[PDB]
Amino acid sequence: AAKDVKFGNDARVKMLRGVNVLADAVKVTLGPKGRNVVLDKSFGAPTITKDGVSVAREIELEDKFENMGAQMVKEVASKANDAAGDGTTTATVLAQAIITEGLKAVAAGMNPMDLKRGIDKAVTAAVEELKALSVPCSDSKAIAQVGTISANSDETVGKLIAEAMDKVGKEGVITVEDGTGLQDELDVVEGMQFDRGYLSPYFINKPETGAVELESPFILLADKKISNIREMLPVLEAVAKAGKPLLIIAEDVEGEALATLVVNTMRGIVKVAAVKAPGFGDRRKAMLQDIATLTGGTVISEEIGMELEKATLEDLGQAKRVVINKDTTTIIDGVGEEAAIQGRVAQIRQQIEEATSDYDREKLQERVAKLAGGVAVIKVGAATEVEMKEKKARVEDALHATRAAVEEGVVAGGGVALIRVASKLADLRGQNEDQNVGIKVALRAMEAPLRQIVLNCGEEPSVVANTVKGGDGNYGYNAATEEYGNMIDMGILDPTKVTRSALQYAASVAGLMITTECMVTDLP
Amino acid sequence: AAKDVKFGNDARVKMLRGVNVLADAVKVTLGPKGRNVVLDKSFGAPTITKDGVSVAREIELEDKFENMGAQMVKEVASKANDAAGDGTTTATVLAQAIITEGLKAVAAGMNPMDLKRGIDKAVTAAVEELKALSVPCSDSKAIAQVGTISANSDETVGKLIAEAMDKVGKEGVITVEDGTGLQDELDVVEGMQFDRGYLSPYFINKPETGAVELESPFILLADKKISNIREMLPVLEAVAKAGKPLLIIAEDVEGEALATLVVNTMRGIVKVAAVKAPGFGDRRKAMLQDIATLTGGTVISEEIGMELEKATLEDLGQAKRVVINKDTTTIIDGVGEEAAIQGRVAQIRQQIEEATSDYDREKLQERVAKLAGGVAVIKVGAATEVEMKEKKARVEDALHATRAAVEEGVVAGGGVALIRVASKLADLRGQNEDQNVGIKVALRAMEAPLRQIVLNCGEEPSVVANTVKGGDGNYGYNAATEEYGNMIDMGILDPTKVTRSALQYAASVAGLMITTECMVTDLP
Amino acid sequence: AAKDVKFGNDARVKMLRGVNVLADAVKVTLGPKGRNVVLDKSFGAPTITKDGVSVAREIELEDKFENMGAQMVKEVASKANDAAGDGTTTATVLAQAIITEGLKAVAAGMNPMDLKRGIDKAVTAAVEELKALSVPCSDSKAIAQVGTISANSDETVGKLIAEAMDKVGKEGVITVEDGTGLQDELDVVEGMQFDRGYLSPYFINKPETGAVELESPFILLADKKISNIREMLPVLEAVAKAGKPLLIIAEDVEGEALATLVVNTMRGIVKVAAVKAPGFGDRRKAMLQDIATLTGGTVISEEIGMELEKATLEDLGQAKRVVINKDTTTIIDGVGEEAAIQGRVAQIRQQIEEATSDYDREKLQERVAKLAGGVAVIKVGAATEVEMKEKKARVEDALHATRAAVEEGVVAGGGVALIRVASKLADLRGQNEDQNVGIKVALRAMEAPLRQIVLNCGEEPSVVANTVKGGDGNYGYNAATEEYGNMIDMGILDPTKVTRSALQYAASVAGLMITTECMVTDLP
Ligand SMILES: Nc1ncnc2c1ncn2[C@@H]1O[C@H](COP(=O)(O)OP(=O)(O)OP(=O)(O)O)[C@@H](O)[C@H]1O
Ligand SMILES: Nc1ncnc2c1ncn2[C@@H]1O[C@H](COP(=O)(O)OP(=O)(O)OP(=O)(O)O)[C@@H](O)[C@H]1O
Ligand SMILES: Nc1ncnc2c1ncn2[C@@H]1O[C@H](COP(=O)(O)OP(=O)(O)OP(=O)(O)O)[C@@H](O)[C@H]1O
Ligand SMILES: [K+]
Ligand SMILES: [K+]
Ligand SMILES: [K+]
Ligand SMILES: [Mg+2]
Ligand SMILES: [Mg+2]
Ligand SMILES: [Mg+2]
Repeated sequence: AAKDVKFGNDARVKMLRGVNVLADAVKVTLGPKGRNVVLDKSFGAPTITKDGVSVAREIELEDKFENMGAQMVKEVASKANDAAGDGTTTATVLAQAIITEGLKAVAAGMNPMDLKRGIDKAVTAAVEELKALSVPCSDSKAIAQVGTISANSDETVGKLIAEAMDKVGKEGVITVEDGTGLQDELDVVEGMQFDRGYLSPYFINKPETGAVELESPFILLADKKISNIREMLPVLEAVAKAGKPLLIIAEDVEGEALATLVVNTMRGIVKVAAVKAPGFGDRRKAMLQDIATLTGGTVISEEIGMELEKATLEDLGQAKRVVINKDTTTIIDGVGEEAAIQGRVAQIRQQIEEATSDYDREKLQERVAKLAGGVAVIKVGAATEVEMKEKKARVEDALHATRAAVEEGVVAGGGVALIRVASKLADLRGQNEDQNVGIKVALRAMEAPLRQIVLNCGEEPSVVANTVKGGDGNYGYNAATEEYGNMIDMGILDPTKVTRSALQYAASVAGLMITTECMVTDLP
Repeated sequence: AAKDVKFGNDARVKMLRGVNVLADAVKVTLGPKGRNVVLDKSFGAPTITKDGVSVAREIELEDKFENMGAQMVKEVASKANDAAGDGTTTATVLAQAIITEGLKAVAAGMNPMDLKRGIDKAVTAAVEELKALSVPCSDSKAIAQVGTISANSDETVGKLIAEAMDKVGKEGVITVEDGTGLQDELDVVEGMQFDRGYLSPYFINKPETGAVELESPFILLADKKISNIREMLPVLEAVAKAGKPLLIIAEDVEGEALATLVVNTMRGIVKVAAVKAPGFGDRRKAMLQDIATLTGGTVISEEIGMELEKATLEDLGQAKRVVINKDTTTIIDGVGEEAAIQGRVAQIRQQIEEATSDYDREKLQERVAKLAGGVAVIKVGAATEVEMKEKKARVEDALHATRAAVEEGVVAGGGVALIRVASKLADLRGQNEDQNVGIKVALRAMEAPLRQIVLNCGEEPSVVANTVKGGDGNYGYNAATEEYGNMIDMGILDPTKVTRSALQYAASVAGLMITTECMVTDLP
Repeated sequence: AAKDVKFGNDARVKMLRGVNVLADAVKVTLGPKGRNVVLDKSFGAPTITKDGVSVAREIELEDKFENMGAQMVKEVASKANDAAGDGTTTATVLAQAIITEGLKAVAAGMNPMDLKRGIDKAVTAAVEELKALSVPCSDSKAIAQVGTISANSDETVGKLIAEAMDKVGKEGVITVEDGTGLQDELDVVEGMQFDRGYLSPYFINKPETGAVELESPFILLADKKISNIREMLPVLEAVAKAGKPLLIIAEDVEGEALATLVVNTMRGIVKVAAVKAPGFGDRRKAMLQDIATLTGGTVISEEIGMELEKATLEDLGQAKRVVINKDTTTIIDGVGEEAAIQGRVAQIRQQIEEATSDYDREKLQERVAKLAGGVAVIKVGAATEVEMKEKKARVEDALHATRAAVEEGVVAGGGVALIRVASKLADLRGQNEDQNVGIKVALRAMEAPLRQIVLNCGEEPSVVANTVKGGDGNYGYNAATEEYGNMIDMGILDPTKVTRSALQYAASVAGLMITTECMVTDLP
């Protein structure tokens, strides 16, 4: 279609105005005294959120050039959310400050490319300084503090996330889901448990609980669908001779084979239960091999070479306990070699490193959590769905922040880390004066998060920023209590990964944005 | 016509928005780093001004409630200009700050009447504290500093005004008018000189200069129009017998009498000049009596009792020198009793105290300046008419500020005096908590002038305000040099009358404005 | 009415856009290769002009803020036209360059007041440097060159103006009026000649020419209206006894006195002519006294003291020749004392110095030209009225430029003088860096006239400006021939007053304009 074209100051002013609209919508949420934003939904009730990425995503402007600026700056929050799952508001505030100061420098006649180069150099040095300033976050107290800060000073969320991390260890997988009550609950499942119930309700050994309970049972892992009993007959004879129970994880058991297994279960000759193999094609075999390694057994398939008829007792896996319910099956203390389990876990880790998808890598992380460590589910407790959504967003932010803190350490919160980093970079210089001004605007923008936090408290950002800059180390401003002190001591910890990602993404987008001389958009 | 009626928060928000429009237009001019405002004129070129009263006068808003707020707050600048001729921008900034904080308090549910009472109490205490803090401004250096500060750091204007004040003394009258050259000129006329030229060009004793020059002449003061020579004949005979020149200040000389005076002037029998009596009905007699007192003579009139025929040499006044030009007549060193001159000056001062009009009181002040002291005219030098208007406005501001400083003393400039006064009133309390909040909002608004001055410099108002508050006495912030120091030492002096008037008028208007619950205006 | 208020960058951009509209309309006329502008007239034919003041006056913009900028910058051209009668386009180009560079500096964050101070300091130093660089323009060749350059390389206009200046001398008065033919004519009248014809056609001594010619006649100067012959009778008897002719310059001769003068003229007893006294009340007496001084006579009036009855031959004036036509009367070689004539001329010069009106001062300048020197009229020759208007404007520009060159000297034309002055001011510095930038923008704007002259030629302004700057002295660029050389040698002379006035007025308006932060205008 026909295009509206704007140049120089007018285009830059409109882009800055759109950026300011989005950033003003987002910055009101920053900090302990940050407020909430209501986002209208065409289908459903409005959403109340403190997450700056949601606010940024909902922002779209009528003016095409202002909307261009808003959409360009929305990428900062989107990338911060995709990478660190937190710091999106800080990223947006940083991007807005960089854009404002860089456009001021451009209006002063300096070369925008050199300003962008100076910003990039300052941010690279800043990332190095943040890495130097980061301290490890390994104790449960620090993890709880990080979760509490990320959950908007919600101590319960931080304590729950720290407890979940302790229960599931380093290799465990933690997810957040909706709850039914008003209180947040933590459900931790250890060892292996897959969402595959019994193939027949008649298998239930314990009627009062409706769950098959097998003590020290054999494990028959079949990678092929089973419909007849001829293939499985010798295994059943061997199991009955042994006298121990049997659990058959198969692709599908149905028809005559299921029926005769049921009759044999009541007749007491063999206490046998059958469950479906978890997963689907090209992934079900992986879980079957994982269960075989955990239980010290072997998978029966056409591709591997042997058939179910020739399966023996040594072929079958071994486990201390097995519990089957209507939906899930749990194998407790599988009798398998620890070295093989560790090797398979390392192989899955290597595939995760080779993985290029978030969903896939999460699936193999869950597989690792089943093989070693545990799986935790945090059920968010709330009275209404709007409160559920807000609290779940905060809990997800806290979970992401705790993971980032465990991975890359922690720094002083409340924008103090960026203050200290910018103070450490006062002597940084570029190739020319324009690059020096770019470095200076990056350093000044590094103070924007603390200033916005203070402004959201109703205090004077300049006075508090000067007081924090006059301090050293982890000295800073507790905005919740409006008091100065050591941010590590008061538990205001920011994940180093979150701060670094916010700075990097804001810098990239804003440095590209300050170099713009012409905008081309659709005519109104 | 039909009326739009608004209540409570909506009306107050619209009023505050209009106030903010006017105050934002006006505050950009505040301080040494204040900028200029262009005001469009329907007939003529646009006017560039730094005077906040002009900007406030030009402001009128489309929205009727916003316009109501703007018009109400315009009264602050108008009253400051009418009273002190300076501080209108400071008055407007103070009024805006009081309105903003008082509306914040009203939105918090406190009684607006009690807030207004607290504001009034705080401002009364503030005026008392300003009176206590004021130091006399009598030396020429302090007067020049006040004029320089009021003229936007124009040292030449301050020095010129100090020189004019020194030349014309305490009782002299100084006016400002347009000039012809590019430089500001000072024209000081001492003793008595009235804008009445000779009644005939033939009276000129000195053709090379075109001015009658009479050395030790007699003075004939006639309060009646003269057309014949019979009434004036014996006076002419006595003057010719004496041999000294004669100057006739009359209501009007014309016809035969003027002709025979002309012939006698060339014939050398009597060197006589005739001029019109300055002023008009009920005021010309006053100037005639003033000249009679100065020259030790008597006025001839029908009402007093004697006629011109019976006038003698003792009736005539005496002066050392008389110079008549085409437009003005000057009497130098009139031979009159000093005690009578002082008594007449005191009588005119008493009438000035009894006077209730600015134009009238200025007229008798000019009469006093003719009788004693001098009259100074400052011709503003500029290249163009727009520059002439701007510089003349600045020079008028400096003249008003110097007069106010002479009258009521000086305090630290740059909003420092209000800072110190507000600090001295921290313990002030009202009858109830709402009055205490009113006192607090008045004290906080007292910091608005310094904060706006700093903001106009591009610096951080909060940091500089805190630094100034941490100081004591005349410690403050030179915004021109952006350095801290003693404002009296650096010559940043504010007239105490100007600061007090700004505070009082802002307080009155803003305290009345924060009490408004309903607005009634015309429908759009 | 309701007001539209704009702030900062938006207001400044609109003001600059309006300034650019006016300056783009005006700059196309600059220089020898400047084109013409057509200005529409509501009543009458369109006007084709090269004068930048006319173009600036006709400019008015729909957008109120753009119109504000245009009206403000129009003052530069108006003031240059009022002061020097030339250089209005140069003044406008200078003002536009200063505004553009100063707004660039303001957008860079420097203090506009300090930029204005730096501009003013640079322009004061520039005026001093122009005074130093100026050389006197006294020879007829230089005057003709100045007139030719000012008349857009019209050699005939320059030669005619030089001839008029030579004929009327220093004290003569030159005016420009419409002609009847296609060629420019010069009519020079020496001695005294006033536009007052004979009071009766019967006075004509020479019927073939219709003009009274009196050889060595007496001069009777009467300041009163004459209607009877009794008052004038003894003068007539004395004149008839002497036998020489008589010319009566009177307020009015009519009725019986005129009739008997007519009869006596034909009867040959006395060859007498009567003319009306030139001028009106309070000015006719001045011309009568001038004629009396020139002819060595005395004016008869009631105020002076003597009557027409007592007038004698010695009272009457004397002249060598008198020529009366239907409209004008000329007195050739009046027999009067040279010292008295010089004294009266000096007195009129003193009144001119005391005069404060252009029309009045021109009237007394014409009186001086009648008393001493001569009066020249340049009748502009053109085929049509549009060509007449254009050529008359050019001739008026040339006359003003020649007067300015005679008064204050000449400098190198084509913007070279401003180039050299700016080069001489490279070391000039202000109090702070912002004042230094103001000085720099003034110096850069000093190159705008030459650059615009070159651009109007279709050449590269930057290359030619660099070449001229690389030269020294009067080296520069002849744009008419597009060749480099000595501008004085090629006759491209600019009056120093014109260049200085253009720079000063442009500087004042533009320095005030760059300090503007807010504009208030009427809503659309
Ligand atoms: N009590 C506190 N005192 C000072 N700063 C605090 C306090 N609590 C949290 N902060 C700071 O507030 C910031 C976190 O604010 P917030 O969670 O609103 O935004 P975010 O992390 O940038 O983004 P998101 O909207 O994605 O959660 C961090 O810089 C953190 O250090
Ligand atoms: N160099 C300076 N440093 C600090 N403050 C200064 C300086 N020069 C002037 N001021 C302050 O600026 C104020 C005067 O500013 P300005 O003249 O713009 O406004 P005003 O007096 O309120 O009103 P008006 O518009 O009627 O002149 C005073 O408070 C004065 O003390
Ligand atoms: N042949 C030439 N070569 C170079 N410069 C020239 C030449 N002739 C004239 N100029 C220059 O052109 C300028 C005069 O141009 P112009 O008459 O169009 O404008 P102006 O004097 O600024 O204003 P106005 O419109 O009032 O006449 C002067 O600077 C003069 O020196
Ligand atoms: K947030
Ligand atoms: K002001
Ligand atoms: K021109
Ligand atoms: Mg967060
Ligand atoms: Mg002032
Ligand atoms: Mg010209």
